[PDB]
This record gives sequence, structure tokens and C-alpha cells, in this order.
Amino acid sequence: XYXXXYX
Amino acid sequence: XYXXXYX
Amino acid sequence: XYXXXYX
Amino acid sequence: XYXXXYX
Amino acid sequence: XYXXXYX
Amino acid sequence: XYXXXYX
Amino acid sequence: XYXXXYX
Amino acid sequence: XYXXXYX
Amino acid sequence: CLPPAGPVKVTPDDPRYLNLKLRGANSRFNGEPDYIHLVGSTQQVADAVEETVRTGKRVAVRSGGHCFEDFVDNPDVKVIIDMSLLTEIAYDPSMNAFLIEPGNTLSEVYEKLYLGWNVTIPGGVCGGVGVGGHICGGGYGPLSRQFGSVVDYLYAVEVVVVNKQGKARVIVATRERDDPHHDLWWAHTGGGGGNFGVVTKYWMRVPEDVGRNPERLLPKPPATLLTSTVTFDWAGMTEAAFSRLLRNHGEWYERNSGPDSPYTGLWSQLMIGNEVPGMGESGFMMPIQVDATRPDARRLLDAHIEAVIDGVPPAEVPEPIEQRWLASTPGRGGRGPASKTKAGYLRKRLTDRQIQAVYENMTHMDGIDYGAVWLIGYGGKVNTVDPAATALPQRDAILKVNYITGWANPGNEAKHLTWVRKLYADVYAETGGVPVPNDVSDGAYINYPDSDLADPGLNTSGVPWHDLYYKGNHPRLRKVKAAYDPRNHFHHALSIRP
Amino acid sequence: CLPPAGPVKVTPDDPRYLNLKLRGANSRFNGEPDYIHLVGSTQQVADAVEETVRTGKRVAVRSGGHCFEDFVDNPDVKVIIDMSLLTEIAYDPSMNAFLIEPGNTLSEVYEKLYLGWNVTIPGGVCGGVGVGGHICGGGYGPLSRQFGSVVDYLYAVEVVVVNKQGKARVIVATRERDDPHHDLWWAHTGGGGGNFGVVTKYWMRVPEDVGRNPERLLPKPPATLLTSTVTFDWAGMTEAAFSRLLRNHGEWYERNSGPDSPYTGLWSQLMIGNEVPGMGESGFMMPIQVDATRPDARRLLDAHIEAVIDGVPPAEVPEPIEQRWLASTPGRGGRGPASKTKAGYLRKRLTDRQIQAVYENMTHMDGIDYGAVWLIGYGGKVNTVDPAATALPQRDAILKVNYITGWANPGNEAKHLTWVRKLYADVYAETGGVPVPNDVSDGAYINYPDSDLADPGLNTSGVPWHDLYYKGNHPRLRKVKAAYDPRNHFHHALSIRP
Amino acid sequence: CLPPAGPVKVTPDDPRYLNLKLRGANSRFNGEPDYIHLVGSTQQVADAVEETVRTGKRVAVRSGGHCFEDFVDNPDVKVIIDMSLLTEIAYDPSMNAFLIEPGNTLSEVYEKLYLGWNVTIPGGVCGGVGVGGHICGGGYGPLSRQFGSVVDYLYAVEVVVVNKQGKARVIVATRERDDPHHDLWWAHTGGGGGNFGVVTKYWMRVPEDVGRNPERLLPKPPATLLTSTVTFDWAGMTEAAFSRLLRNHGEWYERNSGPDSPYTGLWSQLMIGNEVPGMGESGFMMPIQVDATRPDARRLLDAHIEAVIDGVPPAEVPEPIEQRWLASTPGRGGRGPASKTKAGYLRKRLTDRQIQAVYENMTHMDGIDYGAVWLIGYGGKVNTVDPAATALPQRDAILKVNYITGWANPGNEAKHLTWVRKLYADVYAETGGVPVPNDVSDGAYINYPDSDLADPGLNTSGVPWHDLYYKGNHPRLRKVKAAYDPRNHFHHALSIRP
Amino acid sequence: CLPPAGPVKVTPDDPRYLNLKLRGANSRFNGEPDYIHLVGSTQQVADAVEETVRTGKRVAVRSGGHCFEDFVDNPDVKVIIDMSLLTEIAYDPSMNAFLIEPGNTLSEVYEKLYLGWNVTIPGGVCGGVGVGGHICGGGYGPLSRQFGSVVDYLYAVEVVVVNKQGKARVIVATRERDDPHHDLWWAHTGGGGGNFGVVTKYWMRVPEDVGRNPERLLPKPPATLLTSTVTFDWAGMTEAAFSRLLRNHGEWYERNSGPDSPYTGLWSQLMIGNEVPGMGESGFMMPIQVDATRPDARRLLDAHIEAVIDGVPPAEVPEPIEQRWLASTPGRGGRGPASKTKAGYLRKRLTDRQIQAVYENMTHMDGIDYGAVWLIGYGGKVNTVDPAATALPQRDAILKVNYITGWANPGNEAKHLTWVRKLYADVYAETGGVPVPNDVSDGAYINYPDSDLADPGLNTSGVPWHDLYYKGNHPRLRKVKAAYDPRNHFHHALSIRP
Repeated sequence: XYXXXYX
Repeated sequence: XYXXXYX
Repeated sequence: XYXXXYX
Repeated sequence: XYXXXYX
Repeated sequence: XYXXXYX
Repeated sequence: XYXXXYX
Repeated sequence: XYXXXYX
Repeated sequence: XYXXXYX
Repeated sequence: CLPPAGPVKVTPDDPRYLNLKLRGANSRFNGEPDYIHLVGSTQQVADAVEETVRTGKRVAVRSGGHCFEDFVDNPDVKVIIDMSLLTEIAYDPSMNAFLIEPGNTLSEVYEKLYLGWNVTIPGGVCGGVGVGGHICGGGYGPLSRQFGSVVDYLYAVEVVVVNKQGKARVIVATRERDDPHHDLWWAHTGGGGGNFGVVTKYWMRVPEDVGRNPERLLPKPPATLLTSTVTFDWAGMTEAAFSRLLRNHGEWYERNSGPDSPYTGLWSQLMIGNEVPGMGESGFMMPIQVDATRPDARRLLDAHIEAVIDGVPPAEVPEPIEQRWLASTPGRGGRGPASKTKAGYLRKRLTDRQIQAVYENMTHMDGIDYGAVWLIGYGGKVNTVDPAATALPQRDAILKVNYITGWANPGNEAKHLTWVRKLYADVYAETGGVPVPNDVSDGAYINYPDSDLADPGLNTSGVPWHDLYYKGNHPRLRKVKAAYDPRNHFHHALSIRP
Repeated sequence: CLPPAGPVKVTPDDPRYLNLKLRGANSRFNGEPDYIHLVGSTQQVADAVEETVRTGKRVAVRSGGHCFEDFVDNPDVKVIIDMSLLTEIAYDPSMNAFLIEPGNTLSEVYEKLYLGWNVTIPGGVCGGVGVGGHICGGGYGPLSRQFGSVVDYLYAVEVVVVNKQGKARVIVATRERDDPHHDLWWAHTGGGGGNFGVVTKYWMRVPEDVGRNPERLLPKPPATLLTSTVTFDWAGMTEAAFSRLLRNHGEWYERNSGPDSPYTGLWSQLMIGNEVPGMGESGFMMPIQVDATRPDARRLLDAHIEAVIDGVPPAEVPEPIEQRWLASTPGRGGRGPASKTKAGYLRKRLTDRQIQAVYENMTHMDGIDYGAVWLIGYGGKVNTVDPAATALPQRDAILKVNYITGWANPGNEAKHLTWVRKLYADVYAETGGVPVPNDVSDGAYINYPDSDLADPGLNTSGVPWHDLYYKGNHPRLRKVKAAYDPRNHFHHALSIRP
Repeated sequence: CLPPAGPVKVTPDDPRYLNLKLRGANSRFNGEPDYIHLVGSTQQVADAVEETVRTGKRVAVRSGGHCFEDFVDNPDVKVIIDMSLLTEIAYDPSMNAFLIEPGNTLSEVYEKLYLGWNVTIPGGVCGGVGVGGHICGGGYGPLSRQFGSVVDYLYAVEVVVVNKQGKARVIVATRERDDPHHDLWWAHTGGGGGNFGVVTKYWMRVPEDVGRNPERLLPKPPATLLTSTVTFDWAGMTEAAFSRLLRNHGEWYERNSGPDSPYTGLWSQLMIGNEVPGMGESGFMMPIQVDATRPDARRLLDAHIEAVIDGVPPAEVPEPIEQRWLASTPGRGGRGPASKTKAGYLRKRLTDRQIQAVYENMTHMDGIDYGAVWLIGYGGKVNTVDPAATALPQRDAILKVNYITGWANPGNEAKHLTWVRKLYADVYAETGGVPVPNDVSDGAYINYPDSDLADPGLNTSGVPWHDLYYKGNHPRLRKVKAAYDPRNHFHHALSIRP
Repeated sequence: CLPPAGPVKVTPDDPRYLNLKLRGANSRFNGEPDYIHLVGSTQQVADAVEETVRTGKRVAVRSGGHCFEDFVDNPDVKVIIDMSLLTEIAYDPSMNAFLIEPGNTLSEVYEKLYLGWNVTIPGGVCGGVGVGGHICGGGYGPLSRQFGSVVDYLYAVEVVVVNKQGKARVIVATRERDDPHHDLWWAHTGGGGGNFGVVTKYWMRVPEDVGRNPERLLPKPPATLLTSTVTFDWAGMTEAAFSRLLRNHGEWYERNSGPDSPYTGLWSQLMIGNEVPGMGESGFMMPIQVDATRPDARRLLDAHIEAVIDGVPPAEVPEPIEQRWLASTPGRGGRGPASKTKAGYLRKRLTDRQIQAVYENMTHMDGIDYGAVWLIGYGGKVNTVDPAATALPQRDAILKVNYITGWANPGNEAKHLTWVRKLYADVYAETGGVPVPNDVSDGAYINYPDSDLADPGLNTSGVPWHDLYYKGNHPRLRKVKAAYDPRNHFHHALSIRP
């Protein structure tokens, strides 16, 4: 992880 | 008047 | 206008 | 005067 | 006087 | 006069 | 040496 | 100077 | 490569002290720092930061000095780290991106990018604005309908941060999905200055793969612009005329701010101001520009103007003028008069009630030197980005609106703050005096900070300042703040809280 | 350490072309080059020079664009080498001097030298003047009485020259004894631009041994200046009062321009101009400044003003103001109105007959948009240097005098040329219309070039232009020219002939 | 603010008489003054001076007691004005300089300057030397290659002079070009003590404008020094080796004494003496120190050692030791054994013939308790000053050379005087027995006064003493002497004659 | 093969100065040149020219001295380049043409071409006219009805021209269409002298291929001529008889001036002047000449005469005389009386109003020593060439008319100038006092220059001097001028401007 989104 | 503030 | 200034 | 310009 | 010339 | 000096 | 003295 | 050596 | 200049600790007895203390743009704000630290490299920025941590002296960074608020010039700042010597602009082959250092002004960036590579970034107009605050805050300007925000070209940042132990570290953070500090990069795409650490370098480029050709790595500016300034006479501007103008202008922006519009190449600003003798940017006018590359340019311009001024008798329309990109050197900068600007985003036009509140306050401005409302073209290509993909949450707005006042004598400050506060609070009276995100408004822009948004006498909406600026991006900004500035060493009135 | 910007060949279809073609200051001159070559390194200059030798294209270098003459912008120049990208300013430990590149403006130099090291150079006032032309032509300004010419700080130059076989070579020439290109270094201490080759770097430092502390390697500017401008009113000025003023002023400069005077810290200029509406530098006035460091500064200032205005009724004297060094940034700028300036050096005041000629032409200027005589303070520490020690031969002058006209409309050029040429020829009527070196005059300054001095219709003295500019230095400058530019590839209207 | 101590006239019955009579360092000299006047203020000094004029009593000032000659302790001196109580060291805001009173010892000065402001002056090493004689005589020591003589920091002096009427007046004379008493300042930059009046205050500071920060007003001492002493042995040393040694050393000093050498941060002295049991400064040795704040320091030290010892085996080369500035207190002063020192300056090394004469005399010293030649490192930054800009004329020397003898028993004075005079006369045998200025020698240093230079049986050169010490500066010294001590009330064996 | 004569600089002290200064034909014009340069070769001419460019001295060339206007002799001209020594006439095999130098007179040309090769050129009558101004100005005379203008035989010119940089250059320009300097050739077919540079050689040649045989490279003059002069008696000249004469003459010329007419072998001129006893060319008369080679020659003469004098009582016809070609060699005549000539071309007869104007002015001329109107035969074979194929645009005229006055006394100049100006202005009163091209007139001939045509008082037609002389050929002449004399070194009152 470490990257966000929202998907 | 009409000055206001707060200082 | 549309360029900034101030002179 | 003495500073340059032409404003 | 003191300026020159001749006119 | 017109020239100065002092003589 | 180089410091003075006299011891 | 102007001589040589080595001393 | 010659060694950098600096460091210089400028104390009050140094002849450079007053110049550096006074280089802020807004003369409302002053401070008396113990010293000002000029820094000529990243390592000197790290040492300067560490010094403030060890001595426990409150620090702020100054790049361009254009802060709208007292973030740098205030009686509590004890050290200023001044970025004036960091002015590199270059193609960096190791990053395959343009390196732009924070001490540059926008006008230096636009010139150098243009001459070197026939490229630009879609940033602000005012030449004296500093890279340092402008980029991380979400800078935009007349090219933003065409190319997006400057943050949509942000590839990386180098940042000096302070860890829990009080040590200064340097981090290079990129947008690569796999970069372990990708979160730090994200926070600099709109989080704003003075929050995470000292930005020492920015790297700018298009997100698409376009090879290693520097000339393709940033947008190409328009070779020429078609420009015109529509002028309005206040003497004929009745309430009905005024209100037709604003409705016309707003409907025009609602219809023509999509990213596939032919109008992404046009920008205008409607400036609703009183006319002030000394000041060419005052009064009631609308400057317009359009990319003159396009065969349709002239049509686009005339269509815009007619839509705006239909039914408005006091409009004066001059002949348009074609001008080359950067034909007159942009601005200069310097310390200006005291002012206060308040701000909001618009997704739809101001309502009839809002339009009328603008009218009422602009016709009751006795004793106000300068007061105005500016409606600033936005959207276009900005709106192709997802709200969460950068730190800027507002990705469907059409306009930014500024509420401005300026005064010549410090003695008249209170009256002018009162005037602009009433204007703003009247306009947003239905949502507690502030631009709560809703159908019409979408909060506010962090590069136009306003501490009034945190004052609960002025904001009665229950919506905190940080939700107006950052909306659903706030929680992630908070996480980044905690991760990189755990001690909260970088702070100011509207700084992201730990 | 990043690679340089450039090179870029900007041809007429490139959108940068018009900007670059038009960035000369004086709008009297225009050219249409085949291309403009932007160069970002010494190697790139060498390639660009070689290219013009190989194609036989007539070349001219542009740095700041301030040339008073058509040396760059004329119909015959086919390539411009534009130095805009060459802007480094740094302390160079291997020369123990400041490296200043030719594309910098004076404004950039002053600011960076001051911020970085609290130093300056005693150069010109106009912020937009380029280093490239300015330094090698003998740059001076308000601090020259205290510190000398900028050339008195010229330690070394890097120049791209063309040999007899047509190859470009790079030479670094210094002022040291036993420097095998000492002659080249010497020619750049006042020989003027466009003669020897392309200067790509200047290194500046004090000639004394002061160690390696960069803060000691150039003059320290004053922390503050005391300033005043005395204004005169033409309406009240009789022929007699005018004459008294010019005698007062000139005699004061004869007495107070020695290198050991306390007045080495004072400078003024007497501007004898017509009043022009929005032009702040127009009119009849005398700005003055004095180094405010020593407690006598106010006395010196007062004493100068009273000497000058004694028996001159229409003079207005404001309270002096103390100003910090560089408290506002030199404000230039770019392309200006069309003008012609003619020039002379004074060793003594203008004679009574010369003052008569000035009054006469200045009171008969119908149709002249702006016309003026400026008498600019000079001498002091300038005059410690032997006339042959640099390429500037005038080392006992007290004033530089300029004869100026400017016009808004190109249709009116001939009438303004006529007026300034009559003014000059009347003043210099006893020595063929030009300032032939004699008891009173001392020729002309090559940074104020004037092609009229090589026009035997206007110059009737029998003294060639090169003798008025260079006096007894001309023979050595001709040997330098033959040795380093044997093909005469660097040339223009007033270029040294091999 | 308390009243000063003093005045106290100490007559022979006072228990303090003998302590004060015997506080001269060189026990060869004795006197019996009528009284010794302790003074605690400038006004007390003036009273004491006027008293001696009024009673026609021969006066001498004592500050530190280190005079090499009998100027103070001799049978004709009737009054000693002892400066023991005048010991202020402080920053003086009115002079923007450090006030140092003449009763301070060097030890006290270095300590206080360092602790208070992290500054120093480049004076002598012997801790008990007084400020009073040291400064006006041109003091130097191990920092002088880096920083100059202490007179290069002398801003002003307060002097009690006697006018033609015989009245004592207080004059403050400064380095300012327009100071009315500038000449009297100049004479205290190496004129030597007991000539012009009683110095009651010295003010010290750098000549450059550095603001008002006292921490910048004097040289910063090196924080640490790297040191080593190389030792040689007499046993087995041949003439050839000895000669090689002296040549090695003098050639190194000829090459590496320029003001721009990296070796300005290094000092050494070659001490060529017999080994005396309890006396650690005796023997055959070369102490060296280098500024250890420079990363090149170990390398400079190493290179100097190797050049000296090339082909000349030393007895020991210890590992260098890093020491902190003032890590030990320089040890006291008091009354030492009788000695005689003779002196010269060197601009180039001693010739092969002079080296042989040193060897011959040092190998024939039957019955000499101590005898030696010391070659003391000099030049460097000393040598950036014009010979006429201070009263010290030697501004291109590389070494000072002392020829030294010392004896335990008063009955052996004659044979020791004979030995040291033979050594000196042999060394200088081609120029009349004295260091006449030429390609090798440059006279003598007034803080090492030697009456033998005025004695026509020992100086047979035709060059009088005063030309040996003051060279071309003597005529100016005589003028100042005539102008400020017209009665010749301040005089001694080598005093300037009006 | 000997070197050329010259160069000679003839200054005011030289015995030759006055002869040279006074060799102009018209004594109305005077000047005072600094010197007169005699030149014997083309190289000397290039040297002379280059000198006048370096010294700034206004130059004029003099060949024959016959200028109608002050183009040579005026107070402004400072150097006359006098072509008196350039008199070669030869067949030049390398050009296959006749080389004719400008300092020849027409008399010398006719005589030498006749003897050497039985050829001629159809030039003017007056024997002392010089080749220099005559040929390039469109020279014609009595044989031009038969053979055309001399410019119809101009094959090539050698010209000394001054380039932009002020260097003298020699160009050989020919009639060949592929000649790179063809335009310079073309401008010398009637451009007029004093415009482009110094002609140093003319080569004259028929256009047809005819091998290398010099005897048909130019036209064969007639072996013999038949001549007669008719005289008219003023006593019998009523207005009625005067006006019949002029209608007869003019209509005869209308009908008999075509290129296929047998009367192309006839030439006449009608000379309407007052009687001056002592001057043979005065009075009212008409000389006629015809080619006696023709079998019809006697009838052509009689036919012409009867047509002319039909109904004109006061005519008187003597018997015709046959003469050999150049039986008496042409004069003449030195410096002559002061005079003024004004000129026009006629395509048809003078209208009735014009004849009446001529009549009125000829009968009101009290105080006029000499006044006349001459109508000079023209056309025929001239009129076979296109207007644009040479610089002469009149290629369908039938007469040239000159209006002439001359005065014995310099004090009567004003009165005669008034008379000839009234006369001309009356004749041309329907077209602003000048011969504007129309049905009747066709401008003016550049070899009869008249400065009145550029005076706006006298010329009120608003048709500029240069369209009168050159009509549709002006634009091409203006371009040649800019191409070959960019600096305008060659100018006078009616010169072409770049």
C-alpha cells in the first residue's frame, strides 16, 4: 500500500 | 459607525 | 487588463 | 529621479 | 556680457 | 562683466 | 616548544 | 645564485 | 558546477535584514524574526531546519512572498528560511523532467521554459509569485482550461522533513505508483505550503510517455493570443443591467466549461471593482484571451463577448488585439498595499439572490479604497481529473470567485475587513457565511487562504475550514502530515493538523 | 550538475523568433536575421560562431539589447547569437573571483551579489542593461566615484575567437603578470562589444590581496544612501540664471572630483530636459545621492546642493530621504521608444560659449517630444588608474555629458535627429562639431556609441571616431584586433579595424 | 561606575618600591628612581607627566617591563610612570572598536578577547609582555602570517603629550584620513615606545566596514592548532649538514611567504641554540604550528617539515598534536636572567657565507651559558601593506633573525656581550656589521631595540640606527616628534630626535 | 604605351584654379570648391571619389561644363572632379564597340569618328558640350529624326559607384539582357548625370550583329547636307501673321515626324527671338538641314519651307547651300552670358491659346536683352523605341520647345527670370504652369534641367518634377539609385532619391 484510490 | 475588528 | 501590474 | 523607469 | 557670439 | 575672476 | 615560559 | 650543487 | 552560494544568517544588524523582512507582497503583515536564513542548496536547507529544531525557534519558509495570509510575516515566526538563492530551471535527464527550484518567480519560469524548449506550465498570471508556494498549493491561470492545474504536471518533489527524533532528512518523492513516498508527492499536488517540510525542488512533466524529448515534456504555449477587454460603466449599471450581466456570464460558463469544449482555449475574468485613479486593474471590466492558433479564435471570442453582454447597455467592446506569447515581460513583484481576499469555487452560476447581494454590497462601499468581486474562468481540462487523484478536490468547477478589498492607510483596516466580510457572508448567508460545498459552491482554494474560515463568529456553518479547502481529501492529508511532520514543526493558522 | 540548455536555432517560422528579433531596447533599429541562435554554453557559442564562419553569414551577439546603435539590429546581420540562457553568477574558487555570465542583467547581478555576499560592482543604473556589452565597454554608474569603473574589477575573460583558418577557439585571459593573453584581457577593459569575439564569461574581483573570503572580493555597497532631487522650473529660468546654474555645477565638479575628496561618496546628475506628462525621468532636475555610512553625509549633501543652486532662483529642494541599498528592484523592462544619444567627456566645465549653445538649443525645441542635456557625475576613484592601464583612456574627467532626444512617432525621426545634431555641433563648434580632446573635452565613451562621430559630414574636426573613443589606446587595440580576429568576422559601424 | 584607583607616588621607603623598581624582565638593567608613580586614569597620567616637566625630572613609562634595552631601568631615570593599574579591555561603542589599556599583558588580552567575543590580535607569544610598549612598537607573533602585525588593527590612540609651554594635554588620534591628529596615530603604528607621549588607551579593530558586531571587529583565532617540534642534535652534525639545513629552511621561507600562499596559516621558528639543562626553550629545535581549522593543515605541516629536513637527519619528528586555542595559560612573566638580543630582518635567506659565520660562532662558545640564533617565521599577510602606510617599513620580509645570549652571573656579562657581538658582526661583516637593507637584509625591528646599532665602533656601515629601524619612514616620524613633543620630554637611547 | 596624366588637386592657390572653376558655360552659376580634382584614369577617378567620401566633401563631376542648372557650380559643392584629361576615342576590340571618354567634347567625337572610320553619333549641335553629361542624359540633335538618340547606341558604361560601406567600386554595365548590372546600363540611357556615380567610359555601338568591322558599328553620317535659313521680319509680324506661322510649323511637324517619313532626313528649328546685334543666333529665324545624299533632298527642303511660310508675308528665303559633312569643324565657345532655359516636349502643335501666350510675351519684353522661344525638330527614328526600353519615356514627340532668356548684367537677373517664368506659366496655365503629359505636352527633357519644376510656387500642377522628366520610368530609376548609390553621395537639385 501507500497510494490511495478510490477504485 | 461600521468599523469592527477585533484587533 | 488581465496581466498583473501594479505600476 | 536617478533610478531608471519607463513605468 | 561673458557668452560669445557673433550674432 | 559675465566672466568671473578673481584678479 | 613555541610557548614562552620560563619554567 | 646561478651555480648548482647539491649541498 | 561551482559551489552554491550561502548559507547566510541575516540578523537584524545586517544590512540585508530589512529588505528580506519586508519582501512579502501584502503589507498588512509584519514580523520580526531573530534571523533570516538564506540557503543556496538542499544541504543548507537541511542544516537551517535542524538548527530551528534544536533551538526550538518557530520557522517559516519564504519563496515568492505572495501569501495571502500571515503565514510567514507574523510576530511569532522567529526564523525565516528564505529561498531566494534557489533558482535553477533545467531539463533533468535523470528524472526525464524539468527541475524548477522554489526561489524562482513564475515570470522567470515562463521565460526560461519558453526560450529553452518552447514549453510552459499552466500557472498563475502575476509574475512575482514564487514557485515554492504556488506549485504545492495547486497553481492555475489562464491556460488551465486548456492544460489543467500546474499540479497535473507535478512528477516529483524533493523535500526536507523532520522526523520524530528531530532530525532533518531529505526525501525525493515521485508519483510512480511503486515509490514508497508516493503519498508525500500526492500531498504536494494541492496540499499547500508550510505543512509538510521545505520543498527544495519540483520536477514537472506530462504524465504520458513521450520519450526523452524535452520539448514534448510540457505543454506548448499558444504562439499568439487574441485579447480584448470589455469595459463597463458604473453610471448606467442599474440593478437590472448588473444582474443580467452576471446571469449571462454565469450561464455562459455553465455551458462552456467542459473539457471537450472549443472554449477550453478561452479564458476571461469578470472584474467587478470600483475605479481607482492610480491602478489599471481596477474598475469594472472583463479581460478575455483566446488561443489564436485556432482558425476559429476570432469567432470564439466574439461569441463569448456577445453571450456576456446581451442586454447590458453600459458594455464597451474594443477591437481585439493579437499578441505574441510573452511579448511584454511578465510583471515584476514588490511590496503592495494592504489587502484581504476571500474566495470560493462555483460549479453553477451565482444564484439570483447571490447576484443581488454582490450588487447591494458593491453599491454600499462608502470609504472603501478598493473593493471587488472577480469571477475567474476555470474548469475545462482541469475537470478530467478525479477528485482523489491529486490533493485538489474541486474537479467540476467552472469559476473561482474572489472577494477583494485593499486599503492605503493602516488606520482604515477595520472598515475594509468589515466591508469584505459582510459581502462574503451575505453572498453565502444560506450556508453559514461560507461556500459550503453544495449544488452551486464547492468550497475554497488553499492558495487563496483565509483565516476567517476558521473563525466561528464568521463561519457558522459547522463545516470546518479544512473541509472547505480539501473536502474528502482531508483525511489522507492528515495521514501524510502525521507520517512526515510528526512533531508539527511546520505550521501556521490553516496548517493541516497532525 | 545538469547539462546546459540549448542550442536552439530560431528561424522565422519559430514562434520565439519575433520576441528575440525585437528585444533590443531602442526601437529605432530593426533587422531580419536568417536565424537567432540561443546558446547555453561556451561550446555551443564556439559551434554557433564556426557555423557563421563556414556559411559566411554576418553575425552579431546580443546580451542585454541596450546598444545605442544598430550594431545588432540592422538589415545586414544575418545571425544573432543571443546570450539569454547564459546567466550564472557565482563565486569561482579556481579563479578566486566572481564568475558573471553575459546574459545576466545588471539588476540580476546586483541582487544576487548583494544577497549572496553583500558585494556589488560599480556599474550602470538601468536594470535591463546586459553584462555582455556593459562590462567590456567600460560600465560605470553612481558608485564609480567611490569605486571606479566596472573594468577596474575585471580579473579575466573567456572569449570565443576565430583564427585565420576560420576555426573557433576559446581563450581564458587574465590580468596577471606573465599571462600569455594579457593583451586580450586588456582589450576587454573598455574596448567595447562586437570587436574581438564572443565573451562567454567575466570574472570580477578587487585587484588587492584580500584572501579568499568572497565577501571581500568585490566592493561592499553602502547600507544606506541619503538621496534628494532638486527640481528646477523652466518658466522662472532666465538666460542668466541658467548660465549661473551650469557654471555653479561645473565648477563644483572641477573642485570636488579628486580620488581623495570626501565627495567620492556623492553622485549627482543634472538633467536639463523638457517636461513630458507620464515620463518620471523627464524635466529639469538633479537627483543626488550620498553614501550615508559616515556622519558627514548630510553635510556633504547640503553643501553640494547649495553650491549648485547659489543665485539660481527657480530651484526647489525637498528634505533628503535615507534609502536602503536596493530597497526597490531596478525596474527594466525591454523595448522602448526611439531615441538618439550623443556624448562627450568633460575635464572642466562647459565654457561660457558652450553653455550659451546649450541654452539656445534647449529653448528652441518646437516639435521635439523629448530633448535633454544630462551632466553625469564622474571621476573620483576612476581617476586613480593610468590612461593606458585599461582600454578606457579618460582617467581625469569630472563629468560625462549626454545629448539626448527621443520621439514617439517614426515619421518625426528626421526632425529630432536634426535638433540633437545641431545641439551637439553648436556645443562643439570650435573643434569641428565633436568633443576633440583638449583642455575642456576628452572625447567619448564607447558604451554610448554614436555613428555620427564616423560621419565626415557631422564630424569635421579631422579627428577620426576611434581617436575620440580610445585616444592613445587605439594603436594597442588595433594590434589586439589583428591578433585575435584576423578575419574581421566581428564587426559593425564603429568596430576596431585590424 | 566606580572611581579609579590611584594615584600613588611610591618613594623608596614604601614597601611597594622594590617590587616596582625590579619588575623589568631583563635583570641586566637597573635604576633608582626618586619615585614610581602608579596611575589609574588618563587624568592621573596627565598630572604625573606635568609634574615631571615642572620638576625637570627625567621620566620613563613602564607598562609590561619587557624592554630589550635600558630605556626604563637606568641611572638617569628619576620618575617611572607605572601603568600597572590601567587594565581595561572592553568594546567601546563610541569608537566601534576594542579599547585595550596599556597595563594589560598579552596574556590578559588574548584571554579576555577570546572569552568575550572569540577574537584576538596577532601579537607576541611571551605572556608577560605589556600592551603599552608592544602595540606602538609594531608587535607580531605566530598569527602574523595569517593576520598581519598588531598595528594593522590599530584604529586610535589616546596619548598624553607635552606642548612647548610644558602643559600636559590629552589627544585622541585615529586612522581616519581627515583626523586632525592622523599623523600622531600613524607614528604609533611602529614608531616604538617612549617617543611621543604616554599612550593611555589603544583602540583596535579591522579596517573594513563590518558593522557594529564586536565579534567581527578583530580576527577570529583558529579554534585549534596542529603542532610539532622537530629536534636536531649537535653531536655528529657537520658544517655541510648545518649549512644544508639553513638553506633548506630559508629557501622554503622564500617560496612560501606570499600573502596568497596556503602557508599563511603556518608558522615556525628555527632555534639554533646550545642545550641548557633546566631550560625547555634552549637547544636546537624547530617548533611549528598550523591553523587546524583548514582541512589541508596536516599536509602543510608535513610538507614544511620535509623541506626543512631534506638530507639533514633530525633527532626526532614526533607525531603532530592538535591543541585548542589558549588550551594552557601563557606562563606568567617576572624577572629573568640577564640577556642581550641583536636583530635583523630577512627578505631572502642568509647567504652561504653568513650561514658559515653562524656555524663557526655557534661551535665556538666556550663559557657561554646560552647563545643562539633564532629564525622566526614572518611575512604572509604582513606583506599586503605599503611600507609607508604604517611606521613599520619592512613589508616584504620572510623572517626575523635574532642573535641571542644570556648569562647567569653578572661577572660574565663582558664575555657574553663579546660573543654575541662577534657573531652579529661576522654575519653582517660585508655591510659594516649591521643589517643594512639590501637584497638579503631589511634593517631591524624597533621592539627589539639594540643600542649597539648607534655605536660607531660596532656599526661601521655609515647607515645610522634610525635608518636601520625606520628606513624611509624616519622623516615623517621626526616631523610628528617635533610637532607633538617639541621639548623632547620623552627620550631614551634610541629615541626619535625632533 | 604611357602612363596616364594626373591626378592633380587644384587648390585656390594653384594657377589653374580659376580657369577650372570658371569653365561652366552659364555665367549665372558660381561656386568656390575647396579643390578641383583632375583625373586621368578610372583608378584616379575611384581614388578621387573615395577621398570625397572619407572627408565628407560634397562632390560634382564636370565633363563639358554645359549644365543648364547649378548642379556643378554652386556654393555647396566642395570638390569638382574634372574630366578634362579623359579624352580617348577608339575602337575597343574586346568590347566590339567604340570607347568614348567623358571629357571629350562632341566636336572632338564627330571629328575623330569621321576621320578614323566614317561614322558618327546623333548628338547635339553645340560643339563644346561634353560627352559626360550629354550621353547619359539622352543627347540628341539634327540627325536624331534619322538615327535616334545617342542613347540608342549606348552599349556599355564604366561607372565608379560608392557602396553602402563608402568604398568606390568600378562597374562595367552593358546592354546584354543577362548582364548582372544591366539595370545600371539602363539608367544611363537618359537617367541624367550626377545621379548614380561617375561615368569614366561610354562604349557606343549599333545593336545588330555586324561582325567585328568598326566601319558599320555606328551610323554613317551624310556625305553632304543641304541647308537654308528662313528669316522673319519683326516689323511685318502682325498677331495674324505670327499665329499662322506657328500653326503651319506645328501641323507640318504633326504630319511629318513618323519613322517611315522621307522627312526623317530633314531637321529644322524655329527660333522666335528678339534681334541682338552682335549675336548671330538671335532674331526670328528658322535654320533647316537635310541629307543631300537623297535624290529627293532638294524637294524635301522646298516642301518643308513652303508649308511653313504659306500665308506669312514677312518671310524671306535665301538660296540653299550644300555643305560637306564637318566642312568647318564645330566651335565653341567658352563661358557665356547668364541665361535661363525652361523646356517642354510637344506631341502636337501648341494650341491657339498657347500661341497667343507666346505672342503676348514676345511683344511685352521691355528691358529684356534676349528672350526667345525655340521649337526644335524631333521624333522620326527616335520614336521607334518603346518608352520603357531606355530611361527616356518620350518616344512619340514631334518637337522639343525651349523658352529662353539671357542677360548681359547680373543686376537684371530678377527681371529676366520673371519674364521667362511668366511666359512659360502663361503657355502652360491650364496645367499648373508646367508641361503636364497630355494630348499636347509630354513633360521635359533631363538634359535641359530646370529647378523651377520642383518649386511649389512655380509648379502648382501637383505633378512632381520627376514624373515630368521621367514619367513611367521613375520607379525603375529610383531602384537603380538605391542599388548603386545607397548613401546618396551623388546629388543636386533634380537628382533621383533612393
